[PDB]
Formats: sequence, structure tokens, C-alpha cells
Amino acid sequence: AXXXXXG
Amino acid sequence: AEPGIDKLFGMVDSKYRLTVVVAKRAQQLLRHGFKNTVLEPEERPKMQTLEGLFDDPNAVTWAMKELLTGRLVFGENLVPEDRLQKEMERLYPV
Amino acid sequence: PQEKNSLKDLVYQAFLRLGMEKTARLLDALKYYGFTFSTTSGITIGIDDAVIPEEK
Amino acid sequence: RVDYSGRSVIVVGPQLKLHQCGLPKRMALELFKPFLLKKMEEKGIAPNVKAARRMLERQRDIKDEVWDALEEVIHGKVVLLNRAPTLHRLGIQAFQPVLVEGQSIQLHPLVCEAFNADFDGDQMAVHVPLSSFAQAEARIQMLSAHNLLSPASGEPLAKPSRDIILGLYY
Amino acid sequence: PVSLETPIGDEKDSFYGDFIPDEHLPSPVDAATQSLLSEELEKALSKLSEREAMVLKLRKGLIDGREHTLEEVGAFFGVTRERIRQIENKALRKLKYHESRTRKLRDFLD
Amino acid sequence: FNPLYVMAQSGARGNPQQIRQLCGLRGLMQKPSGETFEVPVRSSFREGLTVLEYFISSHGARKGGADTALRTADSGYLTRKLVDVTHEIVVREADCGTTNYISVPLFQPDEVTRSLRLRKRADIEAGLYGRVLAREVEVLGVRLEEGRYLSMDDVHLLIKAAEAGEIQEVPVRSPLTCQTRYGVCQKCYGYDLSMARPVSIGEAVGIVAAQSIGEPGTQLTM
Amino acid sequence: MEIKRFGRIREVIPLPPLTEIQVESYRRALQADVPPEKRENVGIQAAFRETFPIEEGLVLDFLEYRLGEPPFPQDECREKDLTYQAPLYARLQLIHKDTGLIKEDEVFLGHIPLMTEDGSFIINGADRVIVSQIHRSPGVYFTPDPARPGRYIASIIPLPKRGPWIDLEVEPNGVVSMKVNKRKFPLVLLLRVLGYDQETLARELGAYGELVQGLMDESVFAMRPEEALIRLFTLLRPGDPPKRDKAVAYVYGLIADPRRYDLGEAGRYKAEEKLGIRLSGRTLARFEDGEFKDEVFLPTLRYLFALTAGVPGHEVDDIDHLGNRRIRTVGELMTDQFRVGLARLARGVRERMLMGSEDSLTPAKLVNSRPLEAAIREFFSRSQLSQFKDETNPLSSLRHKRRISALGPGGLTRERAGFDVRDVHRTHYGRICPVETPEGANIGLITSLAAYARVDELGFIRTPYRRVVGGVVTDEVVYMTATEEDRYTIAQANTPLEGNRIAAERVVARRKGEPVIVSPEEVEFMDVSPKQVFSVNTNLIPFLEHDDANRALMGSNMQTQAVPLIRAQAPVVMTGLEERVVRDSLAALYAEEDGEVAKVDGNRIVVRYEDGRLVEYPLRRFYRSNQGTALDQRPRVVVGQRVRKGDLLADGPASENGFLALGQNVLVAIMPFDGYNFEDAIVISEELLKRDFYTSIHIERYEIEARDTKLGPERITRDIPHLSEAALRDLDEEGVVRIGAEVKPGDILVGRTSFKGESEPTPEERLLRSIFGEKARDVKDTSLRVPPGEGGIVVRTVRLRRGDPGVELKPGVREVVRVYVAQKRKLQVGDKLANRHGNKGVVAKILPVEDMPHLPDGTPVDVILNPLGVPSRMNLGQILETHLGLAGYFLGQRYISPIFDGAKEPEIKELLAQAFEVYFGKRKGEGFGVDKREVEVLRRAEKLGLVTPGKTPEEQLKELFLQGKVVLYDGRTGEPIEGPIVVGQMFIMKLYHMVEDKMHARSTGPYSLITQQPLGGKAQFGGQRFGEMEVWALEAYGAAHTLQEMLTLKSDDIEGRNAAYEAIIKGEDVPEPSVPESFRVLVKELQALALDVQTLDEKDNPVDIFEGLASK
Amino acid sequence: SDPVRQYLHEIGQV
Amino acid sequence: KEVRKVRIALASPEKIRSWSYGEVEKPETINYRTLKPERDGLFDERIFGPIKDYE
Amino acid sequence: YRAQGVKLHDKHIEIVVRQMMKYVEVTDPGDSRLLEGQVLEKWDVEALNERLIAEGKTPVAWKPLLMGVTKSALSTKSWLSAASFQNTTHVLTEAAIAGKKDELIGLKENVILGRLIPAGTGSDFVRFTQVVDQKTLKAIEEARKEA
DNA sequence: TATAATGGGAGCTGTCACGGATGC
DNA sequence: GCATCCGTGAGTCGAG
Ligand SMILES: [Mg+2]
Ligand SMILES: [Zn+2]
Repeated sequence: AXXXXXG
Repeated sequence: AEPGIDKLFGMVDSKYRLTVVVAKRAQQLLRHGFKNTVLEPEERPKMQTLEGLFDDPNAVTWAMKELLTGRLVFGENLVPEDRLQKEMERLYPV
Repeated sequence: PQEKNSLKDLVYQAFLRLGMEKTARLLDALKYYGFTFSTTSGITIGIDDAVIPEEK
Repeated sequence: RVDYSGRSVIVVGPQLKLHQCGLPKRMALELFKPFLLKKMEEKGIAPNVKAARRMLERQRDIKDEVWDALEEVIHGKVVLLNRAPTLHRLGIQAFQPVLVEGQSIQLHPLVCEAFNADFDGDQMAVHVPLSSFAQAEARIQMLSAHNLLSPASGEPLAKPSRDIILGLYY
Repeated sequence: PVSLETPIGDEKDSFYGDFIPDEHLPSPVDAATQSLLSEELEKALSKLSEREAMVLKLRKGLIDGREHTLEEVGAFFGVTRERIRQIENKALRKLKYHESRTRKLRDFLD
Repeated sequence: FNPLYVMAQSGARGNPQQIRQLCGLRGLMQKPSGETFEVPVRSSFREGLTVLEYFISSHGARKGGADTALRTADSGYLTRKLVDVTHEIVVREADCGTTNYISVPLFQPDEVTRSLRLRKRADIEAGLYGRVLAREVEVLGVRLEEGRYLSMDDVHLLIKAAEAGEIQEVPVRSPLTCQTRYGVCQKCYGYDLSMARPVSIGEAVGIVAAQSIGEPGTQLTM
Repeated sequence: MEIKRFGRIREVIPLPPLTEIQVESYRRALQADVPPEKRENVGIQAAFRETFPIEEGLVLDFLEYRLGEPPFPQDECREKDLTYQAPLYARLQLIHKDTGLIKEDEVFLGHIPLMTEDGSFIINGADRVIVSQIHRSPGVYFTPDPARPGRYIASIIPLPKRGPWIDLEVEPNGVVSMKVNKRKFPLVLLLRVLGYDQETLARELGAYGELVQGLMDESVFAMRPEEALIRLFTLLRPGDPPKRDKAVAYVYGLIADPRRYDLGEAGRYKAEEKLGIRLSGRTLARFEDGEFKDEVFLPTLRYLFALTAGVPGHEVDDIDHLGNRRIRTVGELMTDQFRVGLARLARGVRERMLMGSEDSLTPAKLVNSRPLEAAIREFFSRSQLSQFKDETNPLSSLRHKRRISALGPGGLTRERAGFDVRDVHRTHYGRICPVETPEGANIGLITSLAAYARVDELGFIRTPYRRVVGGVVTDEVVYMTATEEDRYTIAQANTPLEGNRIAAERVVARRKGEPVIVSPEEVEFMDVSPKQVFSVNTNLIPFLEHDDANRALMGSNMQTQAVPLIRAQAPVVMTGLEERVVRDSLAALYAEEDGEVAKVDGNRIVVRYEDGRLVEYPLRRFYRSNQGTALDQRPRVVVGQRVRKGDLLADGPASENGFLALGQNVLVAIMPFDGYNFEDAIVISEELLKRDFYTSIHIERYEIEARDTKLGPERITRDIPHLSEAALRDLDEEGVVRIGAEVKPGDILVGRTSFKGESEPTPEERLLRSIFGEKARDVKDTSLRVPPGEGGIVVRTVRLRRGDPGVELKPGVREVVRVYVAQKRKLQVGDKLANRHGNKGVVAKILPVEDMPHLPDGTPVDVILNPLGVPSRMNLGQILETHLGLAGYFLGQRYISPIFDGAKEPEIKELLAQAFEVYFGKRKGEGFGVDKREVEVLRRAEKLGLVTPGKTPEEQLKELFLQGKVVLYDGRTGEPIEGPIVVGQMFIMKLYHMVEDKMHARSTGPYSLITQQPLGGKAQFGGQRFGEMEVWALEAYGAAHTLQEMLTLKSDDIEGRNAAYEAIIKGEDVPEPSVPESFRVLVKELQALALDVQTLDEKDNPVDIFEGLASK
Repeated sequence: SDPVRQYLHEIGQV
Repeated sequence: KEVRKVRIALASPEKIRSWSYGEVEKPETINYRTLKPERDGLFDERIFGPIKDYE
Repeated sequence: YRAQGVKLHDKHIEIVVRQMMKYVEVTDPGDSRLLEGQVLEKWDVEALNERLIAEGKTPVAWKPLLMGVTKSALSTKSWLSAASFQNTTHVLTEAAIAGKKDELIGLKENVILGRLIPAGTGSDFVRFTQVVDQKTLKAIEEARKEA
């Protein structure tokens, strides 16, 4: 979910 | 980078004028099937196929090269539009 | 030694003096040698490479 | 939204010259599909346009000469690569496409900094400029290798970083 | 009926109607196909004399839109309905030979 | 030739502080309030943080993530505001022939207020490089003419003459003074900084400005 | 395969049942197993009790309820797209008060969804999960007024939609205001209505600093309880007639009515503890003996004034403290919707009781169950907290069941959510994981329950602690709330112990979250484990203490995204929680009692227990999950095997011998490679593909309906107009592709024909028809074909026909066909890989084996990771993992390394030494000395200070090996890499973000209804969005024709796009664009707004863009 | 403000 | 001609009637059986135009 | 920006600040039709003042007005730009009442209409360029030499 | 086509971020 | 002049 892509 | 790009930018007061010139020339070549080209047969841009070297299909490539030869004239109001059209149609039919 | 700032100034100066064609060639070159050399140089990371100074 | 456009995951390709990029075969076929129909009728591969399109409909109906015809279609032309979010003009750049096996778009390493793209899963979209005018604008003003400085600061934008700097320093 | 602006997803960025294809208007492929059909049909109707080509263009409606009877094309050309139907037959047949030969119009039959 | 040291020095990867966390101490940590814990994380990452140390740091971490996520939005918004308020600006002529100009100061008042001191090189470069002199400027026996596009070297020289006390401020052509309607002229603008040559007539300056101010916005704190 | 475990921390209790937060909650709400008379008043029982009796004269009261058995088993519900649910009956009785007549009947209320064994639901065939919600606890709170420094606000908060928030404040004019429903009025009035007299308020509030005078109003006592009540009603209801019974009804309903106003048990308890009083019920006041009696208001005013004065023993509240925030679990949330639906049913009942034949009414005639069913169905389908279940792997499901959301109904809008709500509060310790949260817009608003944490009956999260008395650590474990925890000094779990006694003179402890160093005499409690601080996901990261929290967050998150692999392995380095995760998720199958295994098959296992009974366990095989990943169980036992209770029978997906397997153990080298690992990109060996590492199975479901039409019926058939036997080759007699057939893009899965929409054939078609002499067919080809970029092997077909047993479809539908298509996906270029430390990257290059860096003994590495991904990321765990991995490679062993009690460098060095002996002394026995290249590398290592100069080649190679580094040869040259390279085993996973699901391209395609712009999305064969910002980008390049093309020829200029395509296929340059259709749309929508938008030429004369069509 | 309340008042007038 | 400007102003009821091709009188959409436009409805063909081309 | 180590030319900042000082407020209408307090562009007020001085009339007394980007953007002349930004209804009513014309000066307008933006290859300065080889140029020169 | 029946219910609450207009 | 109410904004893809 959002940011550079964790989730 | 496109070959000779620095000289091309050198030939104009505005880089966009270069684009317009290159593009209009490319369309002239496509419309007349290249018969109007100012390139000599040895200067013709080539493309490697499986058979062997052939004419480069890319009219923009051609235009940039012609511009590079100095054989082209450009500027505002060189000639009325319809007169240019009709003369180019007379000299090289398509 | 060549680092970030110096390489940046080289690319600027190269743009200025030799144009974008040559600067493009130069960039691709720098790319090639930089990568190829980085490979063989032997740069790695192991836990012991974080060297805690005694001073601490 | 727009026609003649695709998207995939970006992958690093250092073998590419600055002005190039890796565009998957399937992507390029669907993107240049009309040009490829025309080039197919320009050779012996198909009787006409509709025959060629019906020929390309199924995947098992696709042979070997068609990829060479496609190679001939895309010669000299450039695509647009774009990575969202598009924060300044260098978020879109023009590359000559080079057909590659697989399903991933291969991006040149130097331009990464200007796209703010890495390779931790990022994607990019491809746009095929159509007219001769469009193509001319793209190749002159929008080509990656023509844009080497920041329109913001003046300083270089495509410039060595990471592994490159490391190798030269070493 | 259900709302076209029925939200899809937990964001405001989607509407149900955004997924609904417009079947009515013709796609570029379809229109191109119709253009090439009309041009190939004109290419095959030029292999007939202007009379038989015109009778085939009046009996099928590529002229004023509608299809005329044998009495109207026979009264227009100034011939018998048997005669107008006869040149219609020979036009159709010459067209059948042209098609069996060149095979240009086969691909349009879907 | 230690890898961290190398990657740090070359500018390939890492800064002093990160490295410091890898080797030295992690450092002071912040409470959710914005207050700082009197107790510092004494461990490095190579050593291994305690449970409690890790938990203490988590506060800062969450705060920074939230800062990122909540920043992207407002940065975008600013970009769009800028694009809308400048969109009609394009380079329309070669010269508006304005006799007006601005004076870029090479010296700024010290905070001690003791005297005036030179400004930083980067800053003066930001206000000078690629600009056109609206008056004649002669220093160190070199003649910088009215109409001249200051190359980077021209700038450096101007700083050198500034240190020599021959010049305190530089008269230059600026958009703040351009009188081209619905845009700016070529001279008033300056270098197309993307090509280090004068700007081409017809380049959408406004958009480019909005984007140039926009892009690094996602890097400014909240 | 020896498994060596490290660490000295002895865990006193195991982890609780990990799905208990779901299962226990629902079981409690339903009380389905409790005999009716023994049910507690909680859950749906409480809902019934609040709803009934329904009065107005007739009266309908409630006796009991019952849940019957499910009409269909779970599997069958999954297949038929049915909800798994149980029938609900309520025993109701109708009394006519006057007649005394009593009619009693059991009425059917509809169905309620049942929770499966693993804690999830089946709603319309699809597995769903109800996410727990965090909110502000009901109760009485005191907070600082942001406007006025020395002033404070009192807030009385009930449960959500159980009544209004009431505020108490001391105004600048000194009068104390109450705010209800956004109405500010003097509290004095309400105090008068409550029965308070100036005397009682004077003696109660006297002691305070003249605040009480702001409560002094002569005009208010002058009106006694009745007039004050009517005065208040006029104040709260302008224009509504101030009738006496309306004022009483309104104020009662607003304040004293337990049916319209509810503090929770939690709100009631907390208010009690805070104001130091006792409550008779859950309302702010009562109606007793005709009048209103106080409960809350006076104590609250008393406290507020005391806090304002500065009187000691009065604090403001931290509203983010986990003592003031509680959890609504499945049970509570469902019960809330049930209560709403019941209330609607009651409005219905009273409706029908006014109307009727008043002499004959059964409970059946009165009860319409429809609104209740609607509220339940709505909750389970369209609620924000009801989420499509993540079954990607078993950890996904478990984590999903353990989620906590601050969003949803009555929850935070993300817009209202700033930093304070999203922070890690000190009270999160041991309760809600500090690591595991999304990076995007949801950060801190969606979280995960800590591993040892349990939600209590009040809804507060509690974490275990060990009691410590006089420096002695008991095996007594007490679970505390944060409020409770705040009273103690609590030692860290890693504090040294000899026996049960604290062995250090200085022990690290917490007091209200603050770190403090204390003597063992002062230690009251002690942590159970480092494990208790973190989520299940985070507890799976080994060497966590060496990873920056931000990268740990990512490893946490990405484990959720791991794809089950056909060859999946458990990690070489484990944290020790890998088995419990498999067990609690009900992934694997386990033995019930001791016994001997009778039969073993791919399809089933049969066990004979000590009872003598045969039990048969069917195995789920190649089932498709919600996310399309393959879920199948494989038998791990053989015939005749003796098994004890709880022994493994079958491994589920992502399980290797009962251990969680999210990926592969691969041999990695950490070095740059030729730019192919630049910026997080990853290089891999073809050997991985060759041995089917990172191969995963995926199943897609395609569906098609044949329905009845006004133009005639659609039909599934093999007879499809104008198709060759070639295209029909794999279709069966009925028109459905055969099991086992390979399908490729363009292929037909299900043949379908539809009667054509009435056709005006264009003259071209009439003539062409005459020319070919073939009748235009009645129907057309509507068949379902494989979409672009998809395909595989057909493993199943389902066919449901109307007029067939057990089958009833939705109206108009003649039949439904489903085709399932399975694919084996080998790792390819563009697929995303990651480790547990947050290191993630896309595979950029697949090298032939000979091209790979190799060990001197000839063994090639699997994976090349760039060291530049390390320094800036500060996640060193991956490094340690790799080192221990190295050891494990040569010793043939695996490790358990518990978080913050791990393997430490020295032990890893010993192990590495052992492995060196295996890696080298073998070579020494085989007859080979040190290689020349090794010598060169050793020379460079000596320059690097990596090895001590003067030792033999063997001693030096051992020194490097102990630093975890090895000599590596470049496969392309045969020359060594100039430095020694770190090499070892690492656990790496393939994530669900796969380039195969992503690549998409369009020439032309479908357009939208109103806009005539291309559709979005891969399934719709959409085009890419070129947004406002892309436009700005094109403008800034001054590329005007490319831009104009985007805005016209390539989108909504209809004539333009058609003409462009025609021109390109003809080899002609593209023509000049014209007006885009959406500008035309703009014009028409402005006209409908009664605005005249006119396109003018420079002469200011109108220009028609509609080409006359809109002008009469 | 609220049209229901308003009409109810206008009715409560006769 | 070339579009060089765009004007925006108030629409007089007479302008609105001039634009109009007919007054919709009935709050009816399409017939519940023939699925064709009702007479004087929101989707009438008599006002807004034919559903099929040239038919 | 300096603080965060961002090199950014003053130029762009000056372009925006330029758009901020775009407007002025009249303090005395003089011999004009304007009104005390009425706000208008500095350009237009300077053209009016030059036309009024050229007529020997009293010029307009005006005051420099600073306004932030959002207001200045909505305060544009072109209502097609103002509408597609913010407060759409407000913009559109104001304009429809004023019977406003959009001259399509900006980029936004032309983008909406789908025209060729007045920028880059679309600049009136360069788009009217023609190109011809020397052969055709000489043939046409002979045609012009004939008549 | 006819006992007589004569004023409604649901709110829903942790964000600014100000912007102008309106009020003692 | 200075408190206070109401209405309009709150980033980008991709998949739902
Ligand atoms: Mg990325
Ligand atoms: Zn100027």
C-alpha cells in the first residue's frame, strides 16, 4: 500500500 | 544522441524552428516518395535488413541529414503555399 | 580520485566544450568502465566491515 | 486516457546507449500494430490488411518474418517512456526502442535519477508518437541524450551515480 | 436499473460506468474495414462496363441508398426486366469469375 | 579501502550519520511528543539494539514515514497551484527593450551585523549563472558588456572581483522587470539552463518554472 | 538436518491461539452452543433484550432464540457462490394486555453467517474477513482547552451511534456551558431538571474557587423541575411545540433511555473508576418515580471544577493512551448491525400493530424479517471493515485476521488523521506492533496485534507480564491493560537470571514507558519475551535487532506477499515461530490422537486411532485462492507410520515438514555485477529455473452466462458461425473446452452464439452477399476467449444449467459455465524478489550457469545482490543471515535465532570455522594445494587489512572465511574477483507482483460511454492515462504536436482516431485533428446549466462545432 | 431551513 | 473558419427554447417491455433523435 | 530550498513572484470609467494610463497589489483557465454575467479545446517556417521570372 | 367510495485551512 | 476595527 512498494 | 545535433541547433534562432523544418521536410519526402531528395545516392541513409543494406524508411532521419548537407533553404515567406505544392507536384508526381 | 562532484564537473565541462553528442558518448563510456571495474574490484559487505572504533 | 500505449515493469539494461531502451516484443507488436499491418502488406506476409490482422489475432498464428517486419517498422522511430509521478519535464523522455525477449521494459541506468526510478518493482508507461511532427519533436527536443542538464539548476542530471562512481573511484 | 456513478472501490476514483464499453459508435478498425470494403467493391465494379456496374449499383443500393426493382432499372436504362435481370446476372457472374481469380474480396466475408 | 568508507567518500552510497549508526552509536531518539529521551541508544546496528532501544526508535521511524506520506500530497498541491498561476508564460519575443533591471547582491548583512559578508558560491550561482547584464560591468580589467550572457566562468570571475572589492552587486535582466506581455523576452529570461545557451523563443518558461519549484518539494520537511 | 538453536531466554507461556481475536469473539456473540436459558446478556442475546418488548394495546415480547444447522457445507457454499450461514429462529409471544390472550410462535428471522474453523466467513462464495476496529473508548474525559490555558474541557462519550457527545466548559463570562448536538446552553438549567436545588449545588461545589458562582442563576430555581424541563425543550427544539410529554420523552430518550443511550461496559467501568463513583446503569441519568435522577453530571462537574482549580489528584487524559482506546472485534461489530436491523424490524412491528385485523394477529403476521436480513447482508457485503480475504499464503490470512483498523464506520476518515493518531504511543508496548504498518496513506491507521497480546472482554488490549517478588521471578503470569501496567516497574526480559533470582545489581526497567535503572528490590514485574513487542510477521525476521525499523517494516509487509512455490523451503535461519504459524492458520493437517496411519494417497489419508476408529482426512488439492495462488496439501506420512497426537499428516501450501516456507534458500554473493544489479535490480542463475526454484502454480477463473433475450436465447454450443475445425479442435460436443487442453491467447474456452441486434445491412453487405451467394447467418459468435497475455491448461469446467437438479440461477439466466485455467510460472525477468530484512528488487538478468561467479571448488552462486543496497538502508540482519547461511551450507544445518536473543557473532564464527574445515580440509585430503589466483586475492586481502600478514595461505583463507568472505572466480574470465566476496545462504521469496500480470499494451480498443475516451485497466484492454502532469511535461518540452495528438487522435476525437488508423494502415501520414468529443460534452453540460458557450472566430461570429446537428 | 418542519408549521396555522 | 475565441453568457429562456428540440412532458424513461423510448419521455426519439442511423 | 540542499535558479521563483504582483488596486479613477478600489492588471492599467495621458486627460491613481498564487490564478483573464482550476461555479457565474471572452492566450485553454498550444513547435514565431530544396526553389524562381 | 382516524423523524460529533463576509 | 460562520480545497500511477 503506497511509499516505494512494503505494501 | 542524433548525429550532428549541435550543428543543427547551431543553424537556427530557436530549437523549435529546427523541429518544424525537419518535420515539414519529412512530410514533403513522404508525400513525394523521396524523389525530391537532395541526397546523392552515396549519402542515402541505410537500414540493415536480413537481405542486406536498404533505404532507411525514416523520413525524419532523412530530413535531418539533408538539413546537415546545407542543400536546404528555410525561412518565413519563401513562397506562397499553393504555388510550392503545385510546383512540387509537377516536378515529382505521386 | 574521481568521485561524484568531480565527475559532475567533468560532465558539465564536457557538455560546454564538446557538445551533447560527445557528452553522450562520454557518459556511455563512463558507464561502461565504471560498471565493469566495480564488478572486478571486489567490493562487498560483511558484518566485520562495520568497524567499531576503540575510541567509542 | 490514450491509444497506442502500454506499461510494464522496468528492469536495468546497461548495454543500452543513452538514447536507447528495451521494449518487449509483444508490447511493441501491439503498439505498432497498424504500421506492422502496413509493412506486412508491403511484403509477402499477407494479402491485405484484414488478412494480416486476422493472422495476428491468435498467438499460434504468428511466425518469424513478422518480427523482422516489425523490426523494419520501428527503425529510427522513438517511443516515450513516462514514470508517474511526473514531477518535472524529464519525467517523460524519448528513446529509440530495441526489441527484447521477455515482458519487461529495459531502462537506461543514467536516466534513472531523473525519473526517480529504481528497480524495486517500479513500472513505466510507453507512448508511441504518431505523426511525423510528433516524432520530430520527440527525437529533437525530448530525446534523453539531448537533455543532459537540469532545466532547474543547470547542473547535469544524467550523470554517474552508484556503481559507476564506485568503479571509477576504485 | 443501477446507478452508473455507483462507486467501485474504497476510493473516490472509480465509477461503475467507467467500465462500460461503447458498443454503438464504430471502432477505427470497423470503419477502416468499411472503407476498404467500399474501395475494393468499387475496384471490382470497375472491371464491368458502366452499364452492368450501374445496374448492379442500383439493384443493391450503392447509389441512392435503396434497392430498385427490375422494372425501375429496366425503365431507367430503357430495357426489358428480363434484359435488366440478364445483365444483372452476367454482372454477378463476371464478378464471380473476378473473385475466383483475384480472391481480393474473400477476406471481408468474415 | 573499507567498503562503507569507500561508498561514503565517493558519494556512491551513504552519509556520515548512517555510517555512524552502522559502527558508532545510534544516537539520541525522540519521544512521540517531539521531546528527546535523556537516554541515548548506545548500540550500533552491527552490535544489535535492545528490545527497549528498538521500541524507543520506532517512534521516530513512524513519525518519519508519516512525514513522507503526508508530505507528498501537499507538495503535489503546490506544484498544481504553481502550474496554474504561471501556465500562460512563454518566451514570446527576443527583446521587450526594457531599460529596467534588478541588482543581484553578492554581499549580505552578517547576523552579527558587524559588516557585510560575501554570500555562498552556490547561492550567487543560483542568482547569476545564465543571466544577461543590463549594464556595462568592468572589473579586474575585463569587459563584461551590456547584453552578455553570463557563462559559469563569468560568474566565478565576478565572485573573484567581489572578493577584491571592485563590485558589490550585479545589474542583470530579470523576469521581475520584463515588459513582454503574456510572457517574457529572450534577454530578460536568460540561458535555457537545460542547454547552457540562450533560451529558444517559444519555450514554455512558466510550466518549467512551476516544475522546477515543484519537484524538490517532496524533499522539504513538514 | 540438525537444527541448532541459540539463546538463553526461557519463554514461560506459549503464544495464545493466534486467531482467538476472531473465533472467541464470534462464538461469544452467537452463544450458539449455549442452552437458551443459560445465555449471558451479551451479543445477539443482548440485541434481542434491547429490542423487546415491542409495545402499543398489543405487546410482543421475546423468549429465546435458536440457530439451526447450515443448509450447506462450507465447500459447497464456495462452489455455488452461496453464503455459509445458519437459520435463526426467535421464539416470540403476543400478549393482548386487556384480553390476557397469549399467542406464542417460533418465527424465522433469516440467516446469520457462520465463522469457519479458521476465523473467516464465506459470503456469496468468496472468503471474507472482518477486521477489528480501534476507537476511542466510551467514558468521561478531561482535556486541555487549546484556546484558554488554565481552562479545561470535559467530554462524556458514549458508544458510537448510541447517542451524542456532550461537552462541559467554563466560559469567559464564568458560566459553565453544556454542548449537545451543536447547542451551547447553561448547564444550570439541566441541573434544575435533574432535581438539584441551589442548596445542594452550593454544599457540593462550594469548596471550589468561586467557579460555583458561574453556576449561580436566580432565574433557574425560579422554575422548578417542570418549567425548567419545558425551557430546555424550547432551547433544544425551536419551532416544535413545548408540550409536557414531548419534553419528557425527548430528554429521556436523549439522556436516560438505555435503548437510545449507551455507554459501554467499558465506558461505564471507566467513568466509575475516573469520577470515583458507582453507576446503576449505562445512561447519564434515570427516570424514576415520575422524575429525573442524576448519575453522571454532578460528579463530572465536580471533577472538571477540581481540575480547573488545581486541586491535587486530578489529571487530564491522554486520549491516545491504550487505556482510553479499545477494540471492537467481529462480535461487537456484527452485533451493532444486528441491533440496527432489529430496531428496523421493531418499527415495522409497531407499524403493523396500528393497522390490521386487531382480533387475529400471530407473531408471524407481525414480523417482517426483511430489514434485519438487509442489515446483516449489508454488513457482510458492503462494510468497510468486511474485507475480501487475503489467502496468498497462510501468513497472509493469519495477519489479516489479526489486523486493527482506525478507519471504517464511526472511525477515522484519513483526512482527519494527522500525526497524533498515527504515532506509536508508549502504551503500544507489547500490545500493537510498532513495526508492521503500510507505507502509504494508511500508515499508523492500520496495524497488527502483537503476538502475545489478547483483547479482553471490555475490548482493551492486554499483554502478559511475570510477577516479581523480592527479586524472584515467578512463573505466575498476569495480563494487564495499559492503565494497569502504568502502576508498576517492569524489568526487560533479557535481564540475567540465576534460577528464578535476578542476577544483576542494576536492572533495566520501565515506569509509565520511561526507561529507568533500578535495583532488583524495586522490580515488580518482568517481560515474558522480546517476542511480545512485535507482530507475528515481524517475529519472523531473524537478526531483527540489527535491522533499522523502516526496513523491518518492509520485510514484515512483504512476507504477506510471498507466493507459495512448488518447491518451497523453510528458512536456513529461523526465529522459531515458523511452526506455530503453520499450525494456527490451519494450513497443515495434524493427527487428532495417537494412532497408526492406515492409508496414504495424494487425495486422502486414513488414520486408525487408539479408539479403534478409522478417520479419513480428504486433502485439498490445487484449489484456487482468492488471489489466484494454488492452495494444496501434500501428504507427509507413509502407510503404517506410528503417529502421536498433534503430529504432522499433510503439509499445506507454503509448508515444508510443518515449517512455514515462504521462499527458497539460495546461495548469494554480495557484489556488483556489470550494472545488472544497479539500483536494487537483482541478477539470478538459470540454475534456479532448471531446478524449478521459484516456480509457482496459479489458477484463473473465467466465467460466462447464457441468458434469455428479447431477441432470442443465447446458447453454449460447438456450432459457431464461420469457424474452422482448427479453432474448434479442443471444444467438446457441448461447446466447452476439454480438460487437459492447452489454451493460448485468442483461443475459445466456451463457445457461445447470440441472436444479432436487428441489422440494417449496408449496401456493401447486400452486394457482397449477392457476390458470395451465402445467407447472412441468424446468430453471431459471442464466445468466451482467452484474454491477451493469459492462458494455460484447463483443469476444471463447471456447468450449471437451468432445469437441472439443485440448480436455480438468477432471473433470465439459462446457464452458467466456468472454466478454470492453471499455469506453472517459472521465475522470469521482471518478477519481484525480496528477503525478510526489507531488501527487495526485480530480477534484471538471468545468466547461463557458466557466466556466474563461482567458488574455487566449482560451485556457482545462485544470486548476486548489490552491496550498495546495504549502507543507505542500514539493514544488517541480511548480512548476518548470510554468514550463518554460509556455515549452514557446509555443515548441512539450519538454525533457530530468536529475536533479540540470537546467535551472536562469536558463535557464528565458531560455526564458520567448522565449516571452513569442511570446505577446505576436504580439498587438502583430495590432493590439491592453494591456487595461484587464491594467492593473488590473498595478497590484496593483506593490503586490505582483512588478514594478518605472515600466516600461511590456509590460516589466511580461514581468517577471511571467518569474516564470512571467500575467494570468488569470475565465470567469464576465470580470473578471480580482486577482493574476497561475502557469500552465503539467504532466504529469499518471490512476491505476488509478477511481470506476467502487469505487461499490457494497446493500439486501439474500447471507449467510454459519455466521454468516448479509451477505458482504463488491463482487463478492459485499456489505454494508459495521460494526466494533467504528463501534459505539463509535454508543454515544458514545447512538444506541441505530440501533445495535441494525445488530446485528440489518440483519445476522444472520433473522426480523428478513425482517420488516423485508416491513414496508418494505408501508409499515409496522419491527418489534422479536430475538436475532441469531450469538449462537445463540456458545451452540452454547460447548456444544461443554462449557460451559453459559444465558439467564435476572430470577427466574433459564431462557429458551429456540432456541424449543424444541434441547431434547428 | 427544513421544508418538512416549515409545511408542518403552515398546517399548524389553520 | 478558425475558432479564435470562446464566449460565455446567460441563456434567455428564449435561447433555451431555441436550443430545445421538444419539451419532455413525462417522467418516463423506456417501456418496461419493448425497451424502446417512451413518447414525450427523457429518452424520446421524437425529440432527441433516432436510436438507429437513418432509421 | 538551500536548507535542504536544493539548487534552484532564482529565475523560476521570480517568474512566479512576477505572477503575484500582476494586479493593482485603483485609489483614484481620475478621468476613467474605473472605480476606487476596483482591481485590474498592471499591464491594462498602464495601457489605459498611456491612452489617457495621450488624450491630455487625468491618469488613474493606482496601488501595487500583492496576491498569492491561488487568488492570482483564479484572477486570470481567461475564464477557461480559471474554471478548470478551482471554485468552478464562482468563476463560471462571474464570467457568464460579464459575457466574458477567452482569447485562448494561455496553454490551458488550448489544451482543453485540443488546439496546438502557443508554445514550442506551436509558437507563432516558428510554426510558419517553410522548407524547400534548391531545385524546386529554382523552378519556382523561373515561374516567378516568367510572369 | 363512507365507524372514526387531523404536526416527522434522525441526528452522529479526533482536519484543517484558511478564505472571505457578517456581527457588537 | 475584531471575533465568528459557512463553503471549498486537501499528490501520482497501476488494480478494484
Ligand atoms: Mg521504486
Ligand atoms: Zn524583457
